[PDB]
Amino acid sequence: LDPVACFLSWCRRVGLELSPKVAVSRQGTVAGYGMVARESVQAGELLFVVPRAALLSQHTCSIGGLLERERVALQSQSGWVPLLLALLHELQAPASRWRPYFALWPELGRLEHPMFWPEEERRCLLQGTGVPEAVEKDLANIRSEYQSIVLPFMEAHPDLFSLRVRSLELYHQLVALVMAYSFQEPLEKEPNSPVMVPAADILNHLANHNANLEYSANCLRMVATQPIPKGHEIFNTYGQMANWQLIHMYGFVEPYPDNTDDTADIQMVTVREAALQGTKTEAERHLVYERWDFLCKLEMVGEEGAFVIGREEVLTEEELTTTLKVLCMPAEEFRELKDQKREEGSLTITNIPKLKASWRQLLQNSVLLTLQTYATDLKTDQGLLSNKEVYAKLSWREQQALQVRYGQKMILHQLLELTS
Ligand SMILES: C[S@@+](CC[C@H](N)C(=O)[O-])C[C@H]1O[C@@H](n2cnc3c(N)ncnc32)[C@H](O)[C@@H]1O
Repeated sequence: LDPVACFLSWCRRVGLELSPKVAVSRQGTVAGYGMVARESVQAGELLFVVPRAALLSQHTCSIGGLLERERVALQSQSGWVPLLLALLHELQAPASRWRPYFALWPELGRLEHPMFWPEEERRCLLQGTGVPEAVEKDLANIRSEYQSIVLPFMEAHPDLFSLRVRSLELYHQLVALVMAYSFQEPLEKEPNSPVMVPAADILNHLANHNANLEYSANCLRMVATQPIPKGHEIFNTYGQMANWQLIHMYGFVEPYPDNTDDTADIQMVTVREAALQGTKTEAERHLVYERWDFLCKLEMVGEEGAFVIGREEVLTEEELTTTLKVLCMPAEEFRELKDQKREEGSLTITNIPKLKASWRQLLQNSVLLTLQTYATDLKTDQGLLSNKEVYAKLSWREQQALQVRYGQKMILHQLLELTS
């Protein structure tokens, strides 16, 4: 209302140009602020432009010099500490150049990320989805960074970081904010740090989106990808995001069947386990491990990775195909490979039942094992979803979690049907 007008004046001040066809709004959006079409917009049409000088990053912030100098000491797994420090500084700086931009940020105490749920609820509602494991990894990293890197830096520079921002609670919130708002510019292999992009981060997300961002030398442009009728919300794409990633990083899910990009994971070692099951002799077991190490050699599998299965097609396509091939090939043929190019081809809803029986059997057994990692079967979740009055009675978190589990189990059951 007031903050929106103030933000738009700031836009004018920093050269951020919005098309007259778009409006920043809180009415009729899927969530909080969003952008709507004042007038019908056509595909290819420029929606807005953001000068690179208006981005908020470790480089444009007022302590960019100090941060760059100390880059080595600020390294971490995420690579997000300098941006986080940039944010913590600007937030406590009396004359921050981005104040009107911050004014549109969500209430930091009300973020919906599962990292903010009680651990029991998280573990209970999201078992098997990959979220609980990702979150505990996040919390571990956050913890080490804070005590060994961030807090000491802030304390080494009292003038640049006031007391009110030396807060673990705040640090957690800002990590979540970066996860859900920041943009990472593609390279061209030292990946670009994430940056905050004003205006662009007003747009909500859909798998079926109608806008996307383009990078240029001097600016970022948000452009329409489909026509957008008058009064309709303008949706960016945050990526090809499965529900488990949306809930983890953004604190929301798309209800079924909306998320055409949804996926399920089969752990790579679970396929190995399935292969071992069918073995009888300890000598058969080791040929399996032999096959496995050859696949690790080829960098097609790894002890900690997962194959990724989409609704219509496998995403980790060559990895899975190459694994199935190598695991099911005659012992003889495998000798000639360990001595003397990877496997091509797609794996889709239509292709999979035409694969060799042995590949299908291996895939089938790995899927059964994956489905066993969840607390309940598909039928239970399908029951909660089919009856809308029962669904409506679940808490918000339970609804979100059910959508993650359901999306994943449906994909896995589809694959179960396809592999007979
Ligand atoms: C880049 S911000 C988008 C602007 C945001 N609506 C706001 O008011 O600040 C990303 C956040 O918006 C929300 N969001 C984006 N798309 C959504 C969707 N399709 N459904 C529900 N929430 C969504 C989530 O809270 C997510 O963390």
